[PDB]
Amino acid sequence: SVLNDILSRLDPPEAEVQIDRLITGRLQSLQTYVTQQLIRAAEIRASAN
Amino acid sequence: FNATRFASVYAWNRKRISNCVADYSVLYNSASFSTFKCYGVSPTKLNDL
Amino acid sequence: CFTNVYADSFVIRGDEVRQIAPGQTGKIADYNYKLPDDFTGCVIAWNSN
Repeated sequence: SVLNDILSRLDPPEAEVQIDRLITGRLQSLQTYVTQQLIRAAEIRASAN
Repeated sequence: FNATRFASVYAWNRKRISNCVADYSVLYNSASFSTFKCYGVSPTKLNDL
Repeated sequence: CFTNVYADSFVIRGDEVRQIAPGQTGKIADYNYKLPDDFTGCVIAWNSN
């Protein structure tokens, strides 16, 4: 789960298949967080109104 | 690497190496025909860690 | 249809077949003939034993 360890241990063409899955997981986490924040913001806006 | 007798398959000899400097350039250069395909790490000089 | 075609010819022994592959680098190959990772085309070995 450490980027430098992957880079400092594998040559590029096999490091790519590891970097890709790390990227997919982190993108999924960010997307979930953003969606929850949007819903929470909508509720807060209703309360402020 | 350079020895006289090698143990059998069913009773394989295990050797422990520690507390020294391991230059991996000699193994790659000498007897290059010897298979040197590696798992998890890259032998392409990325073995110096 | 293709823009252009490049043909390269040289003699390589059958023991050296495995090292001459797209993206599979080897010491003797790395100092003589290196293939790009994103190489497109075909590699053919013709029988001249």
